[PDB]
This record gives sequence, C-alpha cells and structure tokens, in this order.
Amino acid sequence: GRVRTKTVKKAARVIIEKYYTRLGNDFHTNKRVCEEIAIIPSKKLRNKIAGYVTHLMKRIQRGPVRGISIKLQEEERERRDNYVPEVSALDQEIIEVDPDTKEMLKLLDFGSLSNLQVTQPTVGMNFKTPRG
Amino acid sequence: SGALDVLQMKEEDVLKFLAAGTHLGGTNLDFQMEQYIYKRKSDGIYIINLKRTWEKLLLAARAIVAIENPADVSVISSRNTGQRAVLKFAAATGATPIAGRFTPGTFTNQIQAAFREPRLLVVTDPRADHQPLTEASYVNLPTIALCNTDSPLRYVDIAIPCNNKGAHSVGLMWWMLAREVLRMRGTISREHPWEVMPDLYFYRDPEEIEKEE
Amino acid sequence: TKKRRNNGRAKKGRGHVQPIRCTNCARCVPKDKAIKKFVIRNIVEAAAVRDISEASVFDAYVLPKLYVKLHYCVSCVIHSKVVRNRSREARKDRTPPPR
Amino acid sequence: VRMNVLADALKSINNAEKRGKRQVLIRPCSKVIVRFLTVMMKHGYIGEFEIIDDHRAGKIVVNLTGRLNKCGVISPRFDVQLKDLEKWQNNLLPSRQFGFIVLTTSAGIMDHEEARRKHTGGKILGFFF
Amino acid sequence: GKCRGLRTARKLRSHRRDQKWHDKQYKKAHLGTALKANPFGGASHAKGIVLEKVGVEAKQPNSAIRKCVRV
Amino acid sequence: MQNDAGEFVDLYVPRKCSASNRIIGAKDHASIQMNVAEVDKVTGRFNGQFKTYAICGAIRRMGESDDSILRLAKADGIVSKN
Amino acid sequence: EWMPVTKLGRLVKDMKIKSLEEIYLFSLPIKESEIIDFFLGASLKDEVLKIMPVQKQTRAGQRTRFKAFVAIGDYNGHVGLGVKCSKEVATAIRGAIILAKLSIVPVRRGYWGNKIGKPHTVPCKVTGRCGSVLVRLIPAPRGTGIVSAPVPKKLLMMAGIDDCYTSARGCTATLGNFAKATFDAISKTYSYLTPDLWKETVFTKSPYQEFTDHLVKT
Amino acid sequence: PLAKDLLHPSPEEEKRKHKKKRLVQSPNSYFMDVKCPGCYKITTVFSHAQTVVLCVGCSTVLCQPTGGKARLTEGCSFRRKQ
Amino acid sequence: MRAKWRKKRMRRLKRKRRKMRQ
RNA sequence: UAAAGUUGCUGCAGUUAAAAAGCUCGUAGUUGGAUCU
RNA sequence: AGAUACCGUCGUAGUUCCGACCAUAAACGAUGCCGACCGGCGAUGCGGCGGCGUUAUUCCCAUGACCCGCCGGGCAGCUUCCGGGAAACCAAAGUCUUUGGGUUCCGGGGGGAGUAUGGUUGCAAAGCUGAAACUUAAAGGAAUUGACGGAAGGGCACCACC
Repeated sequence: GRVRTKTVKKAARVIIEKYYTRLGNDFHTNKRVCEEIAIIPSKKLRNKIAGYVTHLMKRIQRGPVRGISIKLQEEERERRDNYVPEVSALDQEIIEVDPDTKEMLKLLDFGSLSNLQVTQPTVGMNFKTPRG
Repeated sequence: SGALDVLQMKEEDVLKFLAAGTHLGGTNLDFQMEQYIYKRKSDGIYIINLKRTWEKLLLAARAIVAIENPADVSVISSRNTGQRAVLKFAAATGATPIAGRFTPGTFTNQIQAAFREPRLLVVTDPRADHQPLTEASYVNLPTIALCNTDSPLRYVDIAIPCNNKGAHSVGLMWWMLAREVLRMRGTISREHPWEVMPDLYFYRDPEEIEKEE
Repeated sequence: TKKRRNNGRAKKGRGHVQPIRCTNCARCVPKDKAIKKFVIRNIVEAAAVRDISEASVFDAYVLPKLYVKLHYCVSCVIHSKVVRNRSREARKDRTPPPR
Repeated sequence: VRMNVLADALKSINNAEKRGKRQVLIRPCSKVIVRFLTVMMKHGYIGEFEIIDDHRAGKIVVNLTGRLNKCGVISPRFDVQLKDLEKWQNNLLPSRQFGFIVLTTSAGIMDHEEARRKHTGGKILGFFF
Repeated sequence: GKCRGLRTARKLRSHRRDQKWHDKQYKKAHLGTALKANPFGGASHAKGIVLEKVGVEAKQPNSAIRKCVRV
Repeated sequence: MQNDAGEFVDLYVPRKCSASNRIIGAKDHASIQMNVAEVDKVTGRFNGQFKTYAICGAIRRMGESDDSILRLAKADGIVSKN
Repeated sequence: EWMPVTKLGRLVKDMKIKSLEEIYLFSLPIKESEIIDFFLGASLKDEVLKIMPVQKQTRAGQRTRFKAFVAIGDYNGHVGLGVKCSKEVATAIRGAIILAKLSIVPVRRGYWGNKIGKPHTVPCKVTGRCGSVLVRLIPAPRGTGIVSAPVPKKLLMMAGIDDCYTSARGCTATLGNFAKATFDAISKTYSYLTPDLWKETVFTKSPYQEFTDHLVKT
Repeated sequence: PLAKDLLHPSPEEEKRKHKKKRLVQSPNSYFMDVKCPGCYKITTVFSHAQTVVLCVGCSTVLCQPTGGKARLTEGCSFRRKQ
Repeated sequence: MRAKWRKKRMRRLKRKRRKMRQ
C-alpha cells in the first residue's frame, strides 16, 4: 500500500532531470532542497517526493535509469564507452574460411590471402530441425 | 564505387569482413536478397557476396554524404547489438541517434516530445527496426538498412547485404559506413588507416564488462 | 458468416468422412471433426502407487499404463473444458497448448 | 481452351504494366499481335520488341515503357463503319486528346485516326491509351 | 458469364425476353391478370353508387377513423 | 500542358518515378527523392554533385526500391558492373 | 501569430517556398493549415456539406457526436474535403475546415476538344471510389457546366472545373462516401499519365535541401 | 523482380526450367552410343528408352525401361552425342 | 417456424387434398 | 418515358444480401491455336 | 404444473445382402467448366531428374529407408498495401466506369409460395415444370457499440466467505 502516484513520480523525475547537482542521498537533505527549489503546497507531498527522489538516487548509482535522462549521464556514458582494446578482436593471425567462401574470395581477387585457413565443410547435411 | 580504384575494396577490409563473419548470412533467403548472395553452403548457410556488400556500402555512404546538414540523417537501432555502434556513428559523423526503443509517432506526430523530421534514415535491422521504417513511408523518408539474407526489403531504399545478427558484424558495418562517409566528406584521408578501430563500435555483454572490471 | 476457413473440420480433398461415436454422449461426429484425445495414464493412481508397489511380489515391476482414445463431439468437448472458446484472432492458432 | 490470342497478349501486357515490369513475354505470337504491337509502338506506347522464333509459333518479348494505362481487346470483332467510329471513340477512349482504337481494315491494321484519314471502316480489334 | 459472340443475337434477345418476365412491373403490365382484376378496368376514374359509409381504422402506429364509402 | 496558342496552362508538372515512369502524386507520402553524392575520380571525395532518383511509394511497398535504386545507380556509373 | 512547428512550416513562413506547387511537387505532407492560409487564404471558400449525428450505445444512454463534412477550395485549381467528428457542432465544423485545408490537392484541368483559351474541364475520364460509391468524371464541351448531383457539383465547382459530365453508382445517398469518391476522382486528375506528360522529369532541389542552411541558421 | 531480362536467360536458369517453359523448348533427353566389351559394334540408345534393347552382336540386355531414364546395364560404356 | 416443419405441414395438406380429390 | 447500371448489347448480379443445376456425358446452338507477299 | 419430449427398460418397420423403384440432401468450397496473366515462403502426396553423406540387402553398382535441391500436376497452409470487396474476407471472390477471352445454368424488394393449377414421371411417398389474386415498407447482408446469457476465463469485497 506504498505505491507512489504519478504526481510524486513525475515531480521527482523532473527534479532529478533538472537539478541533479544540488540533491544528494539523505532524505532529510533532499526534502530541504526540494522545498527550496519547488512550490510544494503540502509537507506530506514534499516528504513523498523527496523519498522517491532518494530512492531514485539509490537507483542511479547502480546504473542509468530508464526514465531518467540528463546530458550529464549521456557524457558520462560516452566516457564509459570510450573503451578500446589493445588488440582488435577482429584481425588475427589465422581465420577459418570455408571452401565456398574461398571460391567467392578468389572471384574477388582476394583469394590469395595467406591469413585464410581452408577449413573443411560440415561432414553431413543435417541442418533442419525435425518437423512435427 | 564506379570502377574508381580509389574506391575499390582493400585486403584489410576483406580480412575485417571475414573475421567479423559479415559474409555469413542465415539459413533463410528473402527473394529480394537473391542478387546479393554468392552461394549456399553445405550446412544451409548463405554466403554474402562481399563485393556487392562494398558496392551497397559505398552507395549508402554517397547517399549520406549528399545531406549537407549531418543531423538530418537519423541512425536507428532497437537491438542492443547495434546501439553502441549507432551512437559511435552519430558521434563521428554528426548524425542524430535513436538508440533503444523507437517511439511510434516520432516522425508523424508533430506534438510529441521526440518529434523530428530527418532527411535520411539508417537502421540496423529492418525486421527489428520495422517501426521507424513504416513511419518513413509517411514523411517521404529515404531509408538505408543493414540487411541479412532473410531481411524484408519493404520500405528499404538502399539495402546493405551483411550479417546483422552478430555484434562484431554490426559494429564493423557501422564503423565502415562511418569511415566511408568521412572519407567522402573530406575529413580523414583514404591513404592511412583510420585512427579509430571497429572494436569501439562493438557491443559487449554486461558479463563482458564485468569481466573487464 | 463463416467462422472458420476449414469449417471446424479437416475435410479437404474428399467428399465424405466416416463418422465415430462420441465417448461421452455417443453422438455421431465425423472423425475429422471430432476432438481426439490420447490419454496415457498410469493404471493406478498416484495415491495407490505406494501401497501397490509396496505389496508387489516383484522388485521394480513398473506398473502398466492405460492408453485410452477419446473422441469428443463439439458440445461435449466444450462442456468438459477440453477445448474452450477463443478470440477471433486467437481462433486461428493451431499449436497445441504447451502443457 | 485458348481463343483470341490477341486478348491473351493484351492482357499479359496490361498486367505487366500494372506490375511496373520493364518487359513482358507474349506467347503464342501472331500476325495480328505483331501488327497491333507495331501500331502501339509508332505512337510510343510500348517501345521495341523482339520475336523469338520457336518452330511452332512465335513468342514476343516486349520492352515496356511505363506510358501505357490500358490496352484492351474488343471481342467479338465488331465491324465498324466510319459513322460509328465516333461512338466507339466516346465509349472506349478516356479523352479526345489521346488514346487510339485499333481496327483491321482492308488497308491493314491501324488506329482510328488513320482509318478516318484513309476513309475506311473495318473490324475493331481493341484499344490502347 | 454472358455470351459475347457475333452470332449470339438470338440467344441474347431470347434471354432478355424471358428474364423480363421476372420483373414485377413488366409482368404486371404484360399478363392481363392485373388488368382484369383492376376494379377500374384500366381507367383513371370510375363512377359508382355509394352503398354505405364506413369508418376504417388507421394502421397500428396511428389512431384515427378514416371516413370512407363503399361504392 | 500546351494549348493551341502554345502557352503552358498546367499548374505544375508532376515528377515521375525513375523506376516505373509513373507519375508520383501530390499526396504520395511514401515516395522519396534521394540524392547520391558524386565523387571525384582521382581523390574519391564529394565534388558537390549528385544524382537524383525519385521512387514512388508503390515500388517502395513492393520492396523493389532497393533493386530500382541499385539499377539506376549502375546505369549512372555509380555502381561497378557486376 | 503563426509559430511554425515543422520544417515546411518554417520555410513557408520565412517566404522560402514561393507557391503551393513546390510543396506538391515533392509530395510533402502539409500538417499546418497556416501554410494553406499563407498560400491560398485569400480565395478559399468553405462550405459545410453535411452535419451528421452519429451515436455510440452505452450503459445509460447513447453518446451523440456530430460529424461535419466540409468542402473547401478557391474556385480555381484547388479543392479539399474534411470530415471531423466532435461532441459540438461548431467544434466539428472548425475541425472539418482545418482538415479540408490540410487535404487540399491540385486539380488538373484540360480541354474537351480544341484548346482555345484556359482549361475548362477534366483532362480525361477519371474515377474515384469510396465504399461502393463510384464517381466518374468525363470531359465536357465548353459551356455545358457541371452535369452532376449537388454533392459532387459543389466539389467540382470549388475545384475550378467549369464543365464536366458525371456518373455515379452505388449508395450515393451516404453523402460522406459520395464526397470522398468525387474527391478521389478530382485528385486523380494530376496522377494520370497523359502523352503530354511523357517528357522526362527534370529533377530540382527539394525545399528541405535547397533551404537546409536557412533551417539550420534560423 | 521488375527488371528480369526475358530475352537472355542465364543458361543455369533455363536448364532449371521445365522443358516446355523455356524460351525455346528443348528436350532433356539425349542419344548415346553404347558399347559392350562382349560386342564388336556400338549401338544408339535413347536416354529414355521404353523397350529392352539387346546387343547387336550378342543376346544381352542393354538397357531396361524405367519411369524416366532407362537403366543401362553395368559394364557398358555409354557416351552422349551432340 | 422451422422451414422443414412448414414443408411437412404443406405435404400433409397436399395428402389431405389428394384424399379430397380422388 | 427518363430517372432504372432496379432487365444491364453498351452495362448488372449469383461465397455469406435473391441466386451455380448433386454430378458428369452428350446433339443442335455459341466459340474455336500458329502459319501462305 | 402439464411432456403426447429430453432420461431409462423393452421393442415393430427399418438398419444387412440380392433384384426392381425413388432421384432427393446445409448433395456445401453455400463459390459452374475451359484458357491466359498476376507476389513470396515453408511443408505434404505421386512421378521424374541431380547430388555430399548415413543405413539394409554379409562386400561393387542397381535398388530400398533417410538427407539436400530442381521440375511437373495435386490436397492444402502461412504471409503480403497484387488487386478486389459493403465488409467478413478472397492469390481469387484479382486482372471491372481504364467496364468485351469462350460458354452453360441462374437471380430481379419481402410475403402469398415452391403454394394453387395444368402437364409429365412414380406402385406409392413424391420428383420436375410452376402462377395469380391479395398483402406489405421494408425483409435482409457484413461490421460496430451496448445490454443480456441456465458461455468460458480472470479480479474484488466481513453490506461475500473461510
């Protein structure tokens, strides 16, 4: 019986989406900053909004939230995804290639590449799942 | 390309394709993707003619370049396998990304918050990106798609024939498209290899990042 | 108006299908229209299995099963909840319930 | 069975043009079909076509330029006098500015305008516009 | 479908002539039973002698007594 | 277009599909007009020129916009033979 | 004061588009009626074809809405039809006028016989269809006027068609289907490929491409 | 689709077709010179022979009629003509 | 009324009439 | 008489609104592949 | 309540076969037949063709059983903004005011009525053909929203229960 109405959720989302810098993790400070930067006509409504704001702060620390979107998160995530390995996972010494794709490459005049190892095709022709 | 040897396909590009499994399609073939397939394997897998892949990638890059406002190109990915690739493409090339769920009415509902009017649309998979594609049919939107052998070609104007199932292949195709578009624009040269590499565009499972941390 | 493309039966490519008697009411129903159940149930219940296996003169006798073929008519099959009404879209579905 | 090979030819052309195809195969061919296609071509409606010679009856590969709205046959081949030509034009043609009724006359197979120019009636084979 | 042949004039005309008899107005105006059963005998007016005054009750939705006469 | 006097009396001249030549309508919102950047033959860079292809919504619905655009580009020298 | 919401609206407001025909040439969807007011909003006349009360059965009564069918168009070369349903008749008419403005299409006019003067009739026989209602427009000689039912006559007059023969089949008593079928027939006039349109199309720069810099910088 | 060249079909596609639906119909059958080691002369056998052919210089079966192509007895060398 | 029972009534009427007109 | 394309040759319908004979065969009738300067 | 029914025990004709009649069914795909064109896909039946590989006839080919394709007819299915349609829906019910491939049957608001009457067929029952007077503003099709159901499935409540 403690589900939050869309008023509280939406107000918390807007406050978090605009004023991320000011708020923290302690409910007794989120309530004060919220009542400072917002017109909340009731103490109980302010308490509910600040509690959900504290819950949202506990939610974001473990990862980006679906309903929360600010530019700071976008830049932080682009910093996070600024990861490049030492060796490319693509190009290695030996890559297996089937005889048919080997013929396709020799048609393209790239069939003389030495990185290619001509593997043998499947022994049989069992690739359809049984019907029924 | 147009038989322009400066635009011809390189040995390194072929090796990248073969390593990412780009040439490897599925076991089913849409009748409109027949012209892009070389031959079926002994295990029912269709091999994608990478010459046609390069031709269609260059055609798509040419279409992208002929939009002098780069933000008027919209790059869409609903699957996680192409979200990071789409974001990297948008960052490098200046396009507008939609990574995640595409809200219906984005192209059609003028009142919506995410309403936009792109001039060209690029998607990772026509099957998984069917919603923007359909909306493309409402606002005169040309469409580029990375199409597998069984991809449906409805509302797809430039279909790039490539494996779009594996993360490696999707990332490599988006990286190659960004490289080609930049090379045609003028920024970055066609002589030395691009300083960025495909693994930036790839997608890593959350378990992979946990392993890397 | 037509409710089903197959008319609630499988009489494609023939003119007459031999009838069968409903196991419940003995109604005559075409063999391709009747709803067919094949119940393979243990001949003893899951309650009596313990006493029967304890009292067996053999060790690991494995009790035999019971293979019954039931041919319900549409009225009886609906009343017995073996099949039920479906939405106009869901009617077309032909995969059996997962069970 | 098959009757009025011209009807089948024109139906194939019409259905291929509706589908947006650049070529259509017509089989079997005939002198009437070739003459009708030539009358069509002189007005720029279908463009060039090729007659494949198989040793029983010809086939025709007709290149299609998407200028054709409807090609149709008039069965039976009603005999048309010069007086009734205006009524046939009103019935079959979309406008007085374009569209041709093809007739077989003793002077050959030709459109209605050429029939009026040569002052001859004939039997109506079909129309195209 | 219908017969479209240069020698089908007789069949078409015969079919039209038989099918006209399935039109109620044509059959009424071309059988004679309606003309013979018409009290006026095909006339527009007729003179008669009033036999009595009657009050006919209106149909069910309405309620009135329409004054008529037996002539 | 032309009257007897020769002046043009149309409101406008609608464009035709580059694939089927059929007229693209005023309310055919599934039709596209796509530009393909032309490239300098030696540097391989955008020279400011492009080829314009208009495809009606019917062809795009049929899934033949890909083939039609590929064929239009091939005939323009954009796409290599074979 | 009109504040554009779309790129086309911004281009029209900033006097980048010089006529409705450039918008029509590229089949762009017009989503703001202020564009139509800008380009034709000195000659457009509206006319309410019908007010139709429709009802939805509910638990405690029938909910009644009114559908306004409104035809619009300057009586030269442009016509639109709008159908809007609302709980209020005035609101329905306002919405129908907006929708008719949004659906205005160019009307191609041609000649019946010889080509002296301005076009006066349809270029050819056209047919529009809407729910079993088939409306055929046939070119007519100059001075004959519109030979039609009143409902298609209103739209044909607002389209600028001086004279035209018509045929109707189906349930034309349903004014909405009749109006939509004749609107389809009218709009098919410019989609018809006549031999005077066989000349190859000379592609031009689209409004979004030819004024992309203006859109970026404004 | 929408641009298939019907005048110049590829030989593989034309061989895939039914023998009557080809551009110009051609049979799938052929004639073979067949030669038996126990014979000093060759004979001509239809690929789809409906009768039991015997060796010209012997009394041995040469091919047995089947549903389609005839079954040539083993040990006999057969070469197609034309 | 079920149409087949109306047909049955008509047939019984016809039989009664046949008994009427011998 | 037109409206009535509600007699439909032009020009109608026949799965469910009225309607394809239970099913084949079959004479008259109607219709009939390419080809000859 | 009544049951001249539903339920139960019996039970005649019949149900079975032979010969002679009857010729009717929601005899249904409620969809005439012949021909052409028009999307895709995966199955399945028969025949034919081609091919890795597995298995049986102890081992070689043939041939069987599989596997992968192709072709031809066939019973169907899924999908599709082919197109059509009032829609339901239909790859035919598409190629239809841009209306004409050939041909047969057949309909013309609802009732009266598939009735009366005549003819014909049958041993009969009945079959085929088949009206009119009179009456009537609607009958009807598809779909939508409600309301209802001695329809199903979910959810809630000490003015429900445990």
